[PDB]
Amino acid sequence: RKQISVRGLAGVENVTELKKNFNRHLHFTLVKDRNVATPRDYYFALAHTVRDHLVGRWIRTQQHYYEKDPKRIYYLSLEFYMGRTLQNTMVNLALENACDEATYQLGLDMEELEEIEEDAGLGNGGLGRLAACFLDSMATLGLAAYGYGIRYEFGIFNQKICGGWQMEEADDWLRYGNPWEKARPEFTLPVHFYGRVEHTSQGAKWVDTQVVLAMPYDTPVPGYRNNVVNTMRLWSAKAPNDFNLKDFNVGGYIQAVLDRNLAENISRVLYPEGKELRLKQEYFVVAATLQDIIRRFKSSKFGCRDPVRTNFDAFPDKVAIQLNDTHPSLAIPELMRVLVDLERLDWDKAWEVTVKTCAYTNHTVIPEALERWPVHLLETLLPRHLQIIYEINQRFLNRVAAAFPGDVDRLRRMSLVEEGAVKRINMAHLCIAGSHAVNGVARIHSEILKKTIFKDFYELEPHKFQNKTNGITPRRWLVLCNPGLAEIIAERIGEEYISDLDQLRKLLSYVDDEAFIRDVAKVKQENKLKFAAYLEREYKVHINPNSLFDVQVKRIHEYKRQLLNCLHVITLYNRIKKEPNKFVVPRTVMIGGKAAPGYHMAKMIIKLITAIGDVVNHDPVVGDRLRVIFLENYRVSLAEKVIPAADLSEQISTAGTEASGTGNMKFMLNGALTIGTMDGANVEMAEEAGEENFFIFGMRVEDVDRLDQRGYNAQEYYDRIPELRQIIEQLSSGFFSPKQPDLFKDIVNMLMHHDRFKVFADYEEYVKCQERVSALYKNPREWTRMVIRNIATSGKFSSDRTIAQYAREIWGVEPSRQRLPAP
Amino acid sequence: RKQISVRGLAGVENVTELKKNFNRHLHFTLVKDRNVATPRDYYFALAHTVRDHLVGRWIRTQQHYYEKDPKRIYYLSLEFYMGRTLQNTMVNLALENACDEATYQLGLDMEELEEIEEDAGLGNGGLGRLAACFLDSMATLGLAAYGYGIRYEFGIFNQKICGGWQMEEADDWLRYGNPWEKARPEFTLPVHFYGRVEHTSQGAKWVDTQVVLAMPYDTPVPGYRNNVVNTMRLWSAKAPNDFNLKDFNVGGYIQAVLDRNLAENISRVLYPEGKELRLKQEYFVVAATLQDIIRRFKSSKFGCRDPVRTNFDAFPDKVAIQLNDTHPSLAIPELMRVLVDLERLDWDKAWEVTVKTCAYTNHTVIPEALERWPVHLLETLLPRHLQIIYEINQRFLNRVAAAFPGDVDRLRRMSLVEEGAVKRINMAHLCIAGSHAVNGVARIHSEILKKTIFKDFYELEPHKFQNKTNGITPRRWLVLCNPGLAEIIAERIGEEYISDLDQLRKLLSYVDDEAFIRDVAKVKQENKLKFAAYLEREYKVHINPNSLFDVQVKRIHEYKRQLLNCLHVITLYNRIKKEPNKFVVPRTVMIGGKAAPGYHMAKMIIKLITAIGDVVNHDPVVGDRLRVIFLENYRVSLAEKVIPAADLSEQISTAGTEASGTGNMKFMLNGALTIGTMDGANVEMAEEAGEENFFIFGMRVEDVDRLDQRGYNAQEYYDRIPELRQIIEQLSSGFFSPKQPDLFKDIVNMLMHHDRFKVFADYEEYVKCQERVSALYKNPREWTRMVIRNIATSGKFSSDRTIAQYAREIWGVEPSRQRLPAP
Ligand SMILES: Nc1ncnc2c1ncn2[C@@H]1O[C@H](COP(=O)(O)O)[C@@H](O)[C@H]1O
Ligand SMILES: Nc1ncnc2c1ncn2[C@@H]1O[C@H](COP(=O)(O)O)[C@@H](O)[C@H]1O
Ligand SMILES: *Cc1c(COP(=O)(O)O)cnc(C)c1O
Ligand SMILES: *Cc1c(COP(=O)(O)O)cnc(C)c1O
Repeated sequence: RKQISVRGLAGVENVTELKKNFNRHLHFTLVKDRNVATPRDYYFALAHTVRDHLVGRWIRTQQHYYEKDPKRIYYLSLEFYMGRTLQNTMVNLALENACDEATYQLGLDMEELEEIEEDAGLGNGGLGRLAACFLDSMATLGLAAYGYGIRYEFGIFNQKICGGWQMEEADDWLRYGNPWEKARPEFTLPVHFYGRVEHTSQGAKWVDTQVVLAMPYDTPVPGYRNNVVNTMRLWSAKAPNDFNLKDFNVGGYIQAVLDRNLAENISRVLYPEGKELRLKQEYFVVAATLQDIIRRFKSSKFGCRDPVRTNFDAFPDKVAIQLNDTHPSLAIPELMRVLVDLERLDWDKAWEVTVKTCAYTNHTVIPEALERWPVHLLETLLPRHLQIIYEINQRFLNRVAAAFPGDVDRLRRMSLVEEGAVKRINMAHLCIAGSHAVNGVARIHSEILKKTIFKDFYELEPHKFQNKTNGITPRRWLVLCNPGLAEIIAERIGEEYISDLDQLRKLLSYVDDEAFIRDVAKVKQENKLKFAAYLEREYKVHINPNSLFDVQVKRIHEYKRQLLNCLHVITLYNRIKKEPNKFVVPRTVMIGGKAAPGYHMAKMIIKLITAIGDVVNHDPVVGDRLRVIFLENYRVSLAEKVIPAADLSEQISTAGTEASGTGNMKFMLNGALTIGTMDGANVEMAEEAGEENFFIFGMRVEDVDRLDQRGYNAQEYYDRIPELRQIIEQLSSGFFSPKQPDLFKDIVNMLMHHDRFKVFADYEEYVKCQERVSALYKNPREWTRMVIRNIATSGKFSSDRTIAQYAREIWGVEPSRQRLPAP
Repeated sequence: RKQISVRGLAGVENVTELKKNFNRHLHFTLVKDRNVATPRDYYFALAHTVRDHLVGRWIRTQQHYYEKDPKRIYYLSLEFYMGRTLQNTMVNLALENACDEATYQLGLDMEELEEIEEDAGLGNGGLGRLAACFLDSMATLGLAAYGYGIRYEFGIFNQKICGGWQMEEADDWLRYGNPWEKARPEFTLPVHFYGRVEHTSQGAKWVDTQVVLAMPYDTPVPGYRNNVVNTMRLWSAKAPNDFNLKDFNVGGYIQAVLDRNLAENISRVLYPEGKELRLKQEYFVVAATLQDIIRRFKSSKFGCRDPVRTNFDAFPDKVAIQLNDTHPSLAIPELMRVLVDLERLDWDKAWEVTVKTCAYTNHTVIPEALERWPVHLLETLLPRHLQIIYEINQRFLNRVAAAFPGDVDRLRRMSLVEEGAVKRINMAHLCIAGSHAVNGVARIHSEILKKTIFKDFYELEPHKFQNKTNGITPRRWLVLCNPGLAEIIAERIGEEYISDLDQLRKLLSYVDDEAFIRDVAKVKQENKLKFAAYLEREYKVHINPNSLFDVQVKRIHEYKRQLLNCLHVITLYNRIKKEPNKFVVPRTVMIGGKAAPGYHMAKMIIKLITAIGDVVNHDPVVGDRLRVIFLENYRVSLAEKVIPAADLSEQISTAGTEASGTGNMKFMLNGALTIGTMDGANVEMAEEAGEENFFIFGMRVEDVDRLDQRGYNAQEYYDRIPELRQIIEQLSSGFFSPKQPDLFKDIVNMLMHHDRFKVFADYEEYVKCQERVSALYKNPREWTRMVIRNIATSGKFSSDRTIAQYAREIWGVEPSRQRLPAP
C-alpha cells in the first residue's frame, strides 16, 4: 500500500525518457502506430507525454493542500479563455527544451505539431482571457486555487471572412477529444431547475424539480517554475436517462426529447439578452460548484474538524468565492439556500458567512451593461431563490433605512427589485448586498463605480469598494510569444523579472547603451519579418516587413472606434494620392476583431475595412507606402503572433468608455508605443511611463461631458475640415465600393448624423498626433529609446501584482513564490 | 519515423514491471491517488496495466495482416455478448499469476477487483453469446477475423426481482468508462436514410437522404496464448451537429431536435415487430461496416495491387462476410448498391461477387420467426435498396423458372416478396439467394431446413446448404470459469485440450482411477461451496452445500418450460410433506433468466417460481431437503458462477423446438449431468457421451406431431395423474399465492386449455426420470463416473472445432494454432 506512491514516476530532463513516454502515449494510450498516425496523433501523444509530468506535480500539490490546509479560493467565471496549452505548459514546467530535442530525434518538428492545437473554446473577450491569466498567477504565487466555469463544446464561433463580409463558422474544438482534461464520471452532481417551494416545519422544501447532471472535468494549470499545478474544474450538463421508460413520464409521450436537449445545450453554446438558457447556465455552474466547494470544506480535515456542525464559522477562513462579474451572482442565494435550508442554519449566521466569503468584480463603465433578470423567470424556474432574494432585499433595505432614515428614494434606488413595466432583479445590487468587497479593474473605472454607478452603495459601505487594476502574465505575453526580447532582457537584468516584473526598471540604466538599443530594434525586426511571413504563408498580402506596423486588435464595436482609425487611413491615402513624391513614413495598418453576430454596424465596418483594402492596396501610386489588412479570426493564438510585431498600438476609445482594457498592456511589454485616449488603463500606463513617452491624444472625459451638454453637432466638424468633408463624400459616391455605391450609406449617415461616440471630435487631433508618431518612427534610435522606457516601466501591469493585491486585500492569504520540492 | 516503435515498452511476465505500470496508470491515466482511490479505481489502474500488453500485440497483429494480406473475415452480428474482460485477457496472455502477485505485493487482492467489472452489455442470449465465443476461437485459430456490431450504450435491461415480480432497470454499464475500448472519432462515417432515387444517364443516384454518423469503437480480442489479437469494432450512431443555424432548416424550427435523438437511439438500446427503428438499427450496423470492409480491400496494400478496377474479382478471394442470422441481410443489396451504383460494375459482375461473399448462419426453425420487412417500409427509408432487392427477385425467380419450368406455384412460393394484406420482403429468402453457403447450427436443425423450411432452395441449390454445429470456447467456459477442474484435468493429461478439446477422451482411462474420481467429485464440492456463499453474500437464502444443485438457466419463455420444472418442485414439495420422514435426496432447484418485457406469461412464470420459493423455503417440515431459488439478472458472469456449481443441467424444451443451445454444452464440460428432451444439441451430446450417460426423456419430435395429429387434450392427463390434479388445484385455490387466490388464473387456464407446448404430456415421464436422477445421486462413485464420462466426451463442442469447419468448408481459409511472433 504506501508502495502505491507517486514516487516512482518521472525521469524528467532526459530526451531518451521523453522519446520513450511519447512512443508509449502514441502506441498504448492512442492505440495507433506510425503506419497510420497523423500530425494530430503525434500531437496528442506529445501533449499526453507532457501531461504525465504535469499530473505528477498536481498530485503532490493537491496532497499538499490537504496536509497544510489553507484558504482555497474559487474563481467563478462562465468564460475561461485559455487558448492553446502545450508550449505554455513546457515553459512554466521547464520541459521546453527537453521536448524539442526528443521530437527532433523522433523526427517530428515541434512547431508543426504546436499549431495543430486549437484554442481552448471556452472563451470570448477580456473577461475569460483575464480569468486564464489570473489562474497562471494563482499558481505562481502558490495559492490553493480553483477556477470553475462550464465546459462548452462549441466555443465562440470561428471567423471566416468571405468577400469582406464576416461569416460565423463553429469552434468544435473538442472534436477529437482534449488531451489535457480528465473526466470525472465519479463526481457527477445533480443541479435542480423548476420546483415548487413548499413551506414546512423548520423551513421550506424545494419540491418537484427537473434535475440535470453536472459532470466535472479537470484541466490542470502549472505555475511558472514552482512545482505547483492547480486545477480548473469545468462542468458538463448531462441528462438523467430513464428517458425511454423509467419514472414513466415516457412510453406514452416521449416529448422528454426536449428535457434532454435543453439540458444538453447548457454546455453547448457560449454567448458572444434575456434567454432562459443564459440563466439556466449561470445557475448550473454555480450550483454544481458550490456542492464541490462545501464538499471539500467538510472533507479537508474538517468532516473530522467539526466542533459544532463542522460550522461554517470557519467557512470564511477556508473558502473564497470570487464572483468575476454578475454572471456568478446566484452564488449568494445558492449559498444561503444550501446553508439555511439543507444545513439548518439561520439567517443572520448564514448571511455572516455568505458576505464574509463572497467578493464581486465589476468590469463595466456604463449602467446599461449590468444584468437584471425579469422576476417571473426566476419565479418559474428558480422559486426558492426568488424568495431568498426578496428576504435579502428586505433586510439590506432596512440597513439603508437605518443609515439614511426617512429617505424614500434611496430605498427605491438601491433595491434589488427594479419596478417598471417588466419588474426586474438587479444582479449587481444582489452581489453588492451579498459581497464583502466590491472592486474595479483600472483606477478610473473603480472610481466611476464609487462615484456614479454604485455611489448609493458606496456611501452605505465605503469600506467595500476597492480597486484592483488588471494585468497580464509575463509567461504568455513575453517569454512565450516573444522569446527574442525575453532573452536580451535576461542577460541585462537576470531571470527574476518573469516571477517579479517591476525589475524591468533595471533596463532604465541601459536606455542609452547603443548595444541594447540595436538588440531591442533587432528583435522587433525579426518579429515583423516573421509575421510578414505567417501572413503570407497562412494566407498572403505584399507586406513591407520594414513599414510602421499599426495595430488595432480590439472587439469590433462603435465605442472602440475602428472608424476613427479608418478615417485616418483614408486621410493618409488621400495625401499620398494628392502629392505622389512627398515622403510619407510608410505604414501597414492591420485591424482585427470578430464583429458580434448581426451587430449591423460592425459587420458593415469589417466590409469597409476590406474596401479601403482592395482600393489602396491595389492602387499603383500608393505603392507600398500605405497598406490595410483586416486580421482574420482574431484569437489568443493570433495575439501571441501579431502583438510581438507591433510598433504602434491603437488604443483610441472614447474618453470614459473603456473600463480598463488589457491588450493595451500586452502591447507595452512587447515594445510598441501607444496612441490612445486618456482612458482605461492608458492612464496608469502613461502615469508609470511618463506621458512624454506615451502618445496621449483626444478629448479627456471632461471635454466629452461638456460636448454632450452643449450638443455634439457632428456637421460643424465636417464643415470646418476639408479632408473629412472629402473622405465622407468619397465613401458616399462609392469611392471605395463602386459595384453598389450607395452601400456605405448607413455608415456615412451614422457618423454624420448620429454618432454617439464622437468620431469627428477627435479627428482633427488624432491625425495631428499620428503625424508626431510617424516622425519619431522615422528616427530609429529614439523610437527604440521611447520603447525601452515603456518596457522598463511594464511592472505594475503583471497579473502577479494583481493577485498579490486580491490575496492580501480582498481574500486574506499572503502569496508565496517558493518552488515546491516534488515530483 | 523508424525511431517511433512498439519495441522498448514492456517487461511482460514481470511482477515488478507490472507493479510499476499499475502505479503510472492509477496516478497518470486515472489522475487519482491512493489517498483517494476507490475499488472501482484500482481496477482501472489494473485494467489499464493489463491493456498495454493486450494492445502492443494488437499493433503487431494488425500490421501483420496488412503485410501478409490474408483473405479477411467479418462476423456481422447485431449482439456480441462479451461480458467481463480482465481475467480472459489475463489468462489468454498468461499474465494471471504475475498480476495476482503484483497486485498482491501492492496489497490489494486481485479477486476483489475482478468483480467490480460490470458485464460488457452488448448482447442478450444465444445468438450473441455465440458470436463472442467464435471471436476467441477465430483469434486462437490465428485467423484474420473481425467483429462488427453496434455499440449499445444501454445494452438491454438489468433484471431486478421486486416483490417476486420482474423489474427491468437500465444497464448503463458505460457508466465510468469501459477500459477495454478505444474511441476512434476520426473514422466516423455517413449512414444514409430516406431520400429518393434519381435515375441519371448511366444509373440511379440516391439523393436527399438524411445522414447519421457512425462512430467506431475498437476492442482488441486476444486469442489463447497465440499472440494474435483481433478486433471487434462496434459503431455508436450520432446526430450531425449542424442543428442550430447551419443549414437554414432550423433557427426558425428546431423541431428536428427529434432527428437528433431518433438518430442517437439507434445505438441506445438492444431489442429486447416491424419497427422502423429495428430496420434502422440493421441498416446502420451494415453500412458503416461495408465501407470499412471495401475500404480495407482498397487501402490494405491492394490499392497498389489493383490490376484492373482494384478488382472486386479479387474481392471474394480476399474478403468474406458472415450474416449471423437475418439481422445483417441488407449487407447483400447494400453491397450490390456499393458495387453497381457507387463503384461501376454491371449487375452480374456485382452479383457474382455478392453471392460469392455472403454465407449466412441460421438459428430459427419455426416459419413464424423468419425476418420479414414491409415493402412500403423499405420504400420510405431505403428506396434504392428495395429497388435492388426487386432486381434480385426478378432474376432469382427467372433462374428458378429455368430450373422448375412449368411451375408457377413454386415461383410464387420461392420469391423474396410475400403477398397478403401487407406485402412483405422475406429477408430469409434474400439471404439465401445472395449467398454461397447457408448452414444450420446443429444436424437435426440443418436438415429440417433442407427438408421443410428451405426445401425448394435445396432442390435448386443443393450444394449450398451445409451445417456447422454450435460449440463453445473452452477458455471462458472451463479454464477461466473452472480453475479447479482445469487443474486436475491438467494433472492427468496436460494443456493441449485447452487449445484442442476432443483431446479430453484421454480421460476415459481414468474412469475408474480412484484418485481421479475423488478429485472430480472434490472440485465440485468446492464449486458448490462458494456458490452457496454468494447465495448468502450478494443476495440471501441458506443453501445446503450437500444438495443436488438442480439448475435451469433459459430465456423465460413458455416452450423452454420452467413450468414443467415448477410442477416437479411442487410434486417434491407435496411428497416431502405427505411423508416427512421418507429419505428423499436433498435438492436446490435454482431457475434464472430474463422475461423480456411485456411477455405476460413469462412475467407470471417468474412470479410462480418465486411464489413456490417463498412457500417451500419457509415450510418447517421441509428443513433443507428442498429449496426453490430464482437467480436474478442472469447474464455471462453469473453463468460462469452457477455452471461450475450445477450438478443437473435441465435442458427440457418441447421435443423439436430448440435448434441447438450453447449452454447445453457449458454444463457438460463442467460436470453436470444433463436431464433433457431429445432435441437441439442434446441429440449430438447423447450421441457423443452415449445415451445412457444422459437423462433423455419425454416425447420425441415423432410423437409430438402425432399428438397434434389426434389432438392434445390436457384434461385427460389431468384425469389420470393424481399428483397433477393436486398441483392444478393448489395453483388455483391460491395455496401459493394466499393474499390473491385467483393470481395464477392465467397459468392454470393456459396449461389446461391452450398450451401450445404439451407440458402435461411430458409430466409422468419427467417425474420418473428425475426419480432416477436422485437415485443415482444417492451413490457418489457412479454419478461421478457418469460425469467423468460426460466431461471426457465434451470435445465435439469446442468453438475451435466449429470455427474450423467454417474456415475450411465456407470461408475457405486455414486455421492455425501456431504462435504469431510479437510482443
Ligand atoms: N483526505 C485527503 N488527504 C490527502 N490528499 C487528499 C485528500 N482528499 C483529497 N486529496 C488530494 O486531492 C485530490 C482530489 O482533489 P478534490 O477534487 O479536491 O478532492 C486527491 O487526488 C489528492 O491529491
Ligand atoms: N498500411 C499499413 N501498414 C501497416 N500496418 C497497418 C497499415 N494499415 C493499418 N495497419 C495496422 O492495422 C491497424 C488497424 O487499421 P485500420 O484498418 O486502419 O483500423 C492499425 O492501427 C495498424 O496497427
Ligand atoms: C488580450 C486579448 C483580448 C483583450 O481585449 P482588450 O480590449 O484588449 O482588453 C481579447 N482577445 C484576445 C485574443 C486577446 O489576446
Ligand atoms: C451460453 C449463454 C447463454 C446461452 O443460452 P442457452 O439456453 O444455453 O442457449 C445464455 N446466457 C448466457 C449468460 C450464456 O453464457
